[PDB]
Amino acid sequence: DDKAAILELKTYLRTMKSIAVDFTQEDSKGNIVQGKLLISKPYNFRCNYYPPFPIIIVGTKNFVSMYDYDMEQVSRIARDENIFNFLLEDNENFDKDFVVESVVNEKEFSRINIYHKVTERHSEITLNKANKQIELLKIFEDTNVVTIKFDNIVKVQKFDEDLFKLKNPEIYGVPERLTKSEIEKKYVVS
Ligand SMILES: [Cl-]
Ligand SMILES: [Cl-]
Repeated sequence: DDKAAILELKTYLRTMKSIAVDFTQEDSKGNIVQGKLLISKPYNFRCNYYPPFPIIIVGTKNFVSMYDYDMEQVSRIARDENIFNFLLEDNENFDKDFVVESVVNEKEFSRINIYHKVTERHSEITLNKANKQIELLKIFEDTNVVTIKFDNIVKVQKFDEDLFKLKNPEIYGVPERLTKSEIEKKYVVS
């Protein structure tokens, strides 16, 4: 078995603890959106879609929530409806949580098909072997495929803590809306 794929995949999970990613997201429903994804393992992440895509997703150890500016709505995201679940996975937990369905290797790219043992959600991961980075992530939700393209990955040395907070808008008001430049102003690169 091409077990090296898990090794490479595991390596990424161990070394990408604190990153910011410029990404493009495409779906079967026609949406195309760009955004900034901040990951601060063990549990914290912020998916900051750029305008006009009115959604911010903030995940912490206690909660994973979504805010829709257009709907003025706060929601909670089930692990089965979290497309960023693999990126938070600890390597030690990989074998407990995922099973590799298949591996395909072409030139510098390696495509790994995996499935979550609990949520049974299938996903496809593209690995760039030259720089050992994830380039494409595909999530299969019944009749919809969500594709996340990793346009740029940078390591972060310190995050503004409030980037991983989503305060009750009913009490503390609407969360700050951040553009690409605005969000880059609130964390320090390595
Ligand atoms: Cl998953
Ligand atoms: Cl979405």
